[PDB]
Amino acid sequence: AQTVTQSQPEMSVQEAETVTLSCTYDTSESDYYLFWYKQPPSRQMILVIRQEAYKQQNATENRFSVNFQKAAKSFSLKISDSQLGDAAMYFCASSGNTPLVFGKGTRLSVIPNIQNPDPAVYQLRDSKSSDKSVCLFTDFDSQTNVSQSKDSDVYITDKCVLDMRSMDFKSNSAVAWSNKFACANAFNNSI
Amino acid sequence: RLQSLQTYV
Amino acid sequence: GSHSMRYFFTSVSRPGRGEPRFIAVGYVDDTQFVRFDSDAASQRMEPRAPWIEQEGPEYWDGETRKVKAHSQTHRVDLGTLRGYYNQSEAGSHTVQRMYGCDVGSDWRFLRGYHQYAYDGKDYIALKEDLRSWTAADMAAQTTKHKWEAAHVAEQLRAYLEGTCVEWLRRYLENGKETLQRTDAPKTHMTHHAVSDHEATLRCWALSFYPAEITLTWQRDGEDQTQDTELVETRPAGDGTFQKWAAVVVPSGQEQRYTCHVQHEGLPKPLTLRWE
Amino acid sequence: AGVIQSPRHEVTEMGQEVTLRCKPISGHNSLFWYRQTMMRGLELLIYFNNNVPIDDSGMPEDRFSAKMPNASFSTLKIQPSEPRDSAVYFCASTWGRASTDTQYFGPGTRLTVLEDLKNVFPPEVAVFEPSEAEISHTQKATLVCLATGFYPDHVELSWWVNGKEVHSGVCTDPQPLKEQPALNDSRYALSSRLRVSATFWQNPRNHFRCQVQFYGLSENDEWTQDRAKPVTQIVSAEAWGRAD
Amino acid sequence: MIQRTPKIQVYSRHPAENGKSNFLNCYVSGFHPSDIEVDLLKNGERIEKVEHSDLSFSKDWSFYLLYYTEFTPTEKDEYACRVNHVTLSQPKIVKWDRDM
Repeated sequence: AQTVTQSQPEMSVQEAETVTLSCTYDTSESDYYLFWYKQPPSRQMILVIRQEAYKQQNATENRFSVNFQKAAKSFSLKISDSQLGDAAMYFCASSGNTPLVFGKGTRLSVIPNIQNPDPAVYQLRDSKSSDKSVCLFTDFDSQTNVSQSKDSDVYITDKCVLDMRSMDFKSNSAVAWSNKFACANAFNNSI
Repeated sequence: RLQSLQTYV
Repeated sequence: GSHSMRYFFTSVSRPGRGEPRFIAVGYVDDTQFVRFDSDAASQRMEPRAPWIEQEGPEYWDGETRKVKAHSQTHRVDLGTLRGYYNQSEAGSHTVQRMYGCDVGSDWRFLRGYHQYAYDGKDYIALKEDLRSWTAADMAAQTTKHKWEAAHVAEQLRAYLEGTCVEWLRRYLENGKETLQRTDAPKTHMTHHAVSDHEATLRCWALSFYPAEITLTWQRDGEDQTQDTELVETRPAGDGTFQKWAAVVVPSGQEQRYTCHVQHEGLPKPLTLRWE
Repeated sequence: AGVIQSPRHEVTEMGQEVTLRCKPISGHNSLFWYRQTMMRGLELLIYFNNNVPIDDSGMPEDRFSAKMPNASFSTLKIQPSEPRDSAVYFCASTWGRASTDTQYFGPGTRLTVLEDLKNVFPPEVAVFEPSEAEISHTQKATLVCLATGFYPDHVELSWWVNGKEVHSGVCTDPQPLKEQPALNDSRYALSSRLRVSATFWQNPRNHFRCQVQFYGLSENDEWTQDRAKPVTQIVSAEAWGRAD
Repeated sequence: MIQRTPKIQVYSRHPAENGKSNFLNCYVSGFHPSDIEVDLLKNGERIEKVEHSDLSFSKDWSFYLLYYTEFTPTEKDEYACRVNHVTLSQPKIVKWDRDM
């Protein structure tokens, strides 16, 4: 009698571009509230937008606007000039017989726009021991796909975008390591 | 059909 | 005709004898059509009219979910209000709530209402404009500020002007034969000698619907309230109503007196005499 | 000054008792319990207004219970725990004047119920100093921290420069990976990078610590394996700045 | 606290016909609080299978209830309604009168 639908479970937006997260809901009431919640990997839930269904006006919060179509039972979330911090799970919710009912959620991934691709592999060594060592694949652009270790004794992580906020610089990086392996051919298959 | 909203005094 | 849907909530604390009893009743015009009783076995919103029985199982699921939750909010309210008034936990106290919507004969929104009472007297109520509050005493001012922060009036207004009227229209169609009828009153006059010299003329009105009727007594074509008894309109128990008027007259003067009946089911107002 | 949840992660063996706990924002008269899985999503379990349960239709059929003894705290109790109960259990509070009041959520409590504790392992931690080839080419310096061989996936990795926790320039893997991917009970590994400018890392007085909070057994849990009891603990690795 | 005495009306659903089956109604109204006990009497005995309607109230917030049961009136059978409420010194009994 009161359901929320988020059909696309995964969405991707290019950094600084705008993205629309769809939501439809089912209710037989005229007094209800609609909400958008954001869940970073922190797991802390925080309110993005609130729409009172009696208020006709599309509620806006800075970059975050909502396309409230009461007739069509649609409540899509528009995120303009997306940023890395927008990467999270977004949950559509509605008031009703249950105070809050959540949708399934959509995971927005924000693709960092690498300004100056500069792919390289470096060798770092342990600061206690000097035997153990890791390999760092960094500074590649965002369309690069890193590949898992088909070598069994080797481990290769996925790509991870870090932000040096006070240098206005952003970089991707993956990490590899092994027991007792060279770094130049450690990402041999990632191409 | 009842109103769904809960109000507390 | 003009119509209305109304809901009535009553919660009665009973310290030491269990949880408070909660009764919820639903009305279209003078016809009760739903019911919930917290002491009853079913623990469900039950139908009390046949035309509501053609609502599906999901309707009854949702009405049951709402009324079960509403029973508990009012259980809380009893405790909240008890504190507002510095009252001991020994006494039985009462919470009452009533809301609904009136529609004109064009079936579009006419008037909305939402009233709260604590211990039989006014507590807080919505004003006719459905935008502000009337707090009765100073304790109710606490609730007024609470409900103005939560923007409660704007939410009730949304229900009354929307869900309330639109489901009232659906009920008026679902039970057109029951809810849209007018039953003209079955009227007769009785004469009961009680004295050597004095008599009672009783003027009956039976099996009418709706409950709005007017019975007045006339002597020599002039209105008279002196020496008249009127009983309040009562239900027959089958969806119709009854009311009667009586006057005490001296014997041999009976046919000076005429009874008059006004009801929307009658094309002309009836006049009755003793014959 | 927010919704307090006690504790962050919790690891229990099946059959034991679990008592999640939550404190609402002071002044709030309503409190909600949710649980989050990725199978079913976010589901309401029970909520209270003025310590009275308003609805518990969302509570499991048989081993779950909830009390709100006073306005200051509420407990959710599973008895006995089962692996199907593994989820993040969120608490939220509202002012309690209307069911449309906005809900203020807590950080959650991630509960993991294992079939037995014999495979619980603390993490090993190492910091790897930046490549000087990176320093020469980019004028930036990427440290790396490896959290290795832990189970279950109950680690909290933070970086600590000169005593203050750092988020800027940090990147931690969203998922761990299996050290032996053929195994279901395989232990996990997690990496993290911290990128500073070359001059900052070239300062011999800058101190870099990688801290990994692991949530494992209490000392009330029993243990009879040929290794150190994998209790809840912190494992750190560190490194100083290098001029050359 | 406001306290309101009930008004009692005992009557039949249809005009009384000796030997014909009918319904005996007792309508208590305008009372407060809602705690009320209502029985229907057949010659001083509590008729036991008596149903009632659901508690509602009017604009002055006072409550009202309808108690009804199946009965077949005769000429010398005496029916009545016994009401007990906190506002009464003792249970009020109102005799049924087919003229009323």
